[PDB]
Amino acid sequence: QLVESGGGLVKPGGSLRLSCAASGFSFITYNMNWVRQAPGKGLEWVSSISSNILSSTSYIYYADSVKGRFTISRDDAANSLFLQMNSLRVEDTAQYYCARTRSRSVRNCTSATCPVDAFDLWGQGTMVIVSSASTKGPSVFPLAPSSKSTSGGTAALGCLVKDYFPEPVTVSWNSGALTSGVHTFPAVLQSSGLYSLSSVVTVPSSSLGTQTYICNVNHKPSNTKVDKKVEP
Amino acid sequence: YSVLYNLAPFFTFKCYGVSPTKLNDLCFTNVYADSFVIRGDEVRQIAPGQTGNIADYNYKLPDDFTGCVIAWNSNKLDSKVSGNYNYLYRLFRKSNLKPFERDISTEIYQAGNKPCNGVAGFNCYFPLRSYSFRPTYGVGHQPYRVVVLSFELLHAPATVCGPKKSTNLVKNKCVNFNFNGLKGTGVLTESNKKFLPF
Amino acid sequence: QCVNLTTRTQLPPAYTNSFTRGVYYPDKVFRSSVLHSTQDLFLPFFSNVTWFHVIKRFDNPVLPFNDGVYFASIEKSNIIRGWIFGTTLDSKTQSLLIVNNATNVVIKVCEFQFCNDPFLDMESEFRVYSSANNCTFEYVSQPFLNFKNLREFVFKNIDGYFKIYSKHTPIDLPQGFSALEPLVDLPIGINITRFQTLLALHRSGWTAGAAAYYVGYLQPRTFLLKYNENGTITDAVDCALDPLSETKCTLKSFTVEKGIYQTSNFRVQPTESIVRFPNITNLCPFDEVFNATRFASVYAWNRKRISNCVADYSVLYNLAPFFTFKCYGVSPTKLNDLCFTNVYADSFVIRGDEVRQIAPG
Amino acid sequence: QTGNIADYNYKLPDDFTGCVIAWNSNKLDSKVSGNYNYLYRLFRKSNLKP
Amino acid sequence: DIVLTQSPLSLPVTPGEPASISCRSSQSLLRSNGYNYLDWYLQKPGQSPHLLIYLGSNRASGVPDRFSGSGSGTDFTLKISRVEAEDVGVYYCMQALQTPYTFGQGTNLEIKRTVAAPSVFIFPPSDEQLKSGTASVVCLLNNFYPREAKVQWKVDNALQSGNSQESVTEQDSKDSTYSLSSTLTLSKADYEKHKVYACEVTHQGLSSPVTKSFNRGEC
Ligand SMILES: *[C@@H]1O[C@H](CO)[C@@H](O)[C@H](O)[C@H]1NC(C)=O
Ligand SMILES: *[C@@H]1O[C@H](CO)[C@@H](O)[C@H](O)[C@H]1NC(C)=O
Ligand SMILES: *[C@@H]1O[C@H](CO)[C@@H](O)[C@H](O)[C@H]1NC(C)=O
Ligand SMILES: *[C@@H]1O[C@H](CO)[C@@H](O)[C@H](O)[C@H]1NC(C)=O
Ligand SMILES: *[C@@H]1O[C@H](CO)[C@@H](O)[C@H](O)[C@H]1NC(C)=O
Ligand SMILES: *[C@@H]1O[C@H](CO)[C@@H](O)[C@H](O)[C@H]1NC(C)=O
Ligand SMILES: *[C@@H]1O[C@H](CO)[C@@H](O)[C@H](O)[C@H]1NC(C)=O
Repeated sequence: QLVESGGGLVKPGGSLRLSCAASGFSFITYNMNWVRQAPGKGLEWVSSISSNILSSTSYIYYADSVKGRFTISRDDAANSLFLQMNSLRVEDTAQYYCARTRSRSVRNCTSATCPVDAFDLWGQGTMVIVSSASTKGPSVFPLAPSSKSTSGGTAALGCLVKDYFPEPVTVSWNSGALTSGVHTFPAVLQSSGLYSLSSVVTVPSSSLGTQTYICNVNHKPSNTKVDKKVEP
Repeated sequence: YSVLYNLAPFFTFKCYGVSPTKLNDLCFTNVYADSFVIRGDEVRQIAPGQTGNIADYNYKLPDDFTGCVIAWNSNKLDSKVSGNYNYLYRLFRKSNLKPFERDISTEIYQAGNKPCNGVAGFNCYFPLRSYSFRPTYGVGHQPYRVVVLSFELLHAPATVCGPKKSTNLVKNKCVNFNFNGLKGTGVLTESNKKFLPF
Repeated sequence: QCVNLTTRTQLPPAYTNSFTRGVYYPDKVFRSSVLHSTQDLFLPFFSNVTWFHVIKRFDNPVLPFNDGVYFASIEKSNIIRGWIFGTTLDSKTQSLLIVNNATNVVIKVCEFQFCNDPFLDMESEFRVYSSANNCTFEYVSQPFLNFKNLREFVFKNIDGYFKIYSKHTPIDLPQGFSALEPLVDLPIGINITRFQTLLALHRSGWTAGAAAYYVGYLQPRTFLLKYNENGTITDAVDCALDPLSETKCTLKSFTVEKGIYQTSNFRVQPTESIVRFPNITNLCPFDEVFNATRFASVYAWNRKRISNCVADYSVLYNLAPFFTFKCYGVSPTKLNDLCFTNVYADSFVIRGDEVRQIAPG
Repeated sequence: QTGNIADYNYKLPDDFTGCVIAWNSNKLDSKVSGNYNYLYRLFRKSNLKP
Repeated sequence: DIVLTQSPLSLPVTPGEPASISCRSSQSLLRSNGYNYLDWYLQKPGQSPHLLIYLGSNRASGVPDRFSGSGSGTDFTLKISRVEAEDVGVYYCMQALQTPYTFGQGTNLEIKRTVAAPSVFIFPPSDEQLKSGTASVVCLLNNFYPREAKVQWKVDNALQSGNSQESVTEQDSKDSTYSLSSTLTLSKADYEKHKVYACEVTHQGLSSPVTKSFNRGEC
């Protein structure tokens, strides 16, 4: 696993297609399983599939939910696996890892139960969302610096980025020239499904009235670039 | 074989067996066409009586074969831009492999004293290993396409023969003939023997 | 679709004799008025052939196909229809199907999902298999067909050839000679380790008439066959049956004159081999070269020559914690079998993924 | 030996009572452009005597 | 199914002393031919989970020798020689049966390093933010340790809940101190009807909580 394809704003009544893109690796003669993660504390195994080399049958091992609305299909020609969902009842967030089963042999495995050794090839790159929220241009809010901290000669200022969607936004100070005090907090999720970001930088108060601080906010999905200057 | 001599740029009879230039007049029986790809200089391992790695546990040839192999180099169709790991070969086995058969079995091979329940543990390994094929590799790592042809002769009638059908039967003349690939010289008369259809 | 039968009566199989049955033509060559000896599969004379009878009797056993089998049947009104050949008789393998229809004979082989009791039933009911998924070879053949008819069949699997032999003659097993001429040599080329016969029932439940059949085995033996001017087999001689036929077959004559003849020898065969341990299997240790506090560098690697000792790959972490021990050349399994001389060991330490660089070429 | 050269260009007899000497030269037999001045026969109606 | 309980899920650990984690399987796993059907998984937050110990009490996948797991019967634990800055990641337990596999509850693994003094920052809403109709005020913590904290908002000495969201970064590679930013948003009508706004921070390393209070009327 080096890169993954799939993941987007898909309605629950639509169809979901997930796949793993691979490279030079023993993929054809290895059993494949899918693992997804919840935003809370804990995971759960979702899917697995064996290979046609070891046996003619596919060794279908499913839980109740994936018999309900999941299916799998191998290719046996390239290093990929196709996962298709006909319906989506309740599936908000999932990571859909591409872990590898550390087992080159099968023994004493029936259609009911079969042991699994371990996993060591988890993969990131698939992110599915069903919030049905569109994207729009970000807004940059300037924050006035203050000298209320422990050091009276240092003032903290920052550009507040609000109403931006989706999460990936790049915030830089003085076009990357300033590297001291740079801090960018991650996104947070509101009741409306939007995102909020707070980035601040600490600068001395002696150079506050002379040095000009201009923040650059770039939003790649919305193709918006806003330059904001911070003044007291 | 006349069109097949120029269809592909294969090696011109680097093997011991049937006459190459006389192959038109060979009415062989029951060929077994096996095609596989190997790596490097493993072509010399596919020989009658040769002892090696592939010839020991993958495909063994008996002392008498009445045939040989055909090999050619293909560094384009069997090689991709990314890693091409679609070929696997067995090197671990409990004992020797009997010829003229394939024993496919994905089982854990044990080397220590303790056994394993299908888990590659401390002393338990796996026989199958992949082939590293890249277009930028050297001569010793190029994928070679090798096909084996067996030309054994049986008492059963030959279902394949060369296109040398002409002339007609001549009676009461001591003439030479090559009927069914058997050269002879004698008269062609009749007799009262009753011949069963088989 | 199949129907289970619970009306079968428990009856252990019976055994009868095979005086002069189980002889055929080992080759299709035409030899007249001569005696020839050939090495081929042959049913031994006075063997122990199993008796099966069906009437109410429903005898349909599943016997493994260890070797070639010989089928005999005192058949009246054509109750028997065919046989089943396969390894496990399921969809996971390819199994041969021999079914005689109303008027013709069809030969088919696919991955049939055979049931527990495959049988047929005018005749318009056929319950032998559910369905077949993928197969390639299908064949159509001409119909082969007080008791008045005797049918003998031989099934062989040599070099992937289904050499089926058929012979029908008008009439316990009768004593006599009957030639088994070959009919169809089908190149099946599949694995066969089990077989089972098929039967057809008549509906009046079901009613079965008086019928019986025999099943035999093929054994590797040398048979002396005497031919006539017409080109047919007359009698067969088994050298391993009794010393009289041994003298007949070694002398290439069916009549043995009074006297003493030297034909063979008596001997016994070994059952094992003996190789004891000469001990002294440890001569030099590799602990000083593989288990040391200080190792040489890559630019200045120590050269150590090891000779006049042994090479034991059993105490220097032979099992190993599955490191990058995979390599091209001589496998460790044959390393002790390899009689190499003057082994060289040079040790050095590297960084990261430089293990790939230590490789020929 | 049987080959394209050995069947159509130059055939060796069953008995030779000797062998040949060969060497490689990529300097005097190769130019900057295509050295296409050497040709070999590939088609023939029958075999060529040694 | 099989339930998994992680008794030491929330505990501060310091470098230089061993830490133990335990998991419990509902079904007995004594059916084994010398191979314990249990393994542990380490999930690094942000890039990918990793494998430390596979089935049985052995080592694979290039795990350092400081990790060691053992157990036979109704007892399972993992032993670490010394935790470091590269050991930040949650742990999970798994058994090798019951093909509808279910993971256990996640841990946190807050390593107890030295205590860092938090820096309380407040950001009053701007004039253009009030003109937009939505007022947002942010209470920021800079270089605070440990990562656990209690952040609340008080408006006219009244607790505010259901409208405050906090965000925390990962451990830095320079000072190894976490930072938390809590953003509180309110409507313009709710903002104009109140004057006193403050945020309070409860810290383990602080004897008493600190509260920064600001009023409306100044820049
Ligand atoms: C055949 O075998 C049965 C039991 O296996 C035995 O009772 C019978 O005597 C045998 N007959 C001959 C002729 O060997
Ligand atoms: C003859 O056999 C074929 C099987 O190949 C079958 O389809 C057909 O129905 C049979 N004929 C009759 C009259 O049953
Ligand atoms: C065999 O038949 C099955 C139908 O059950 C089909 O799914 C499969 O693709 C077939 N395989 C081949 C090699 O034709
Ligand atoms: C045929 O089947 C038997 C038993 O199922 C097995 O022992 C044998 O190896 C098989 N032959 C081949 C060539 O696979
Ligand atoms: C052999 O053939 C001749 C001529 O057809 C015939 O008269 C004779 O009866 C045959 N022999 C036998 C044993 O039938
Ligand atoms: C070990 O070697 C000695 C000779 O050095 C020999 O006498 C002894 O029998 C050997 N041990 C065994 C078990 O063979
Ligand atoms: C190396 O030798 C020492 C003592 O000589 C021993 O304790 C240690 O286990 C040995 N290591 C190996 C890998 O053999």
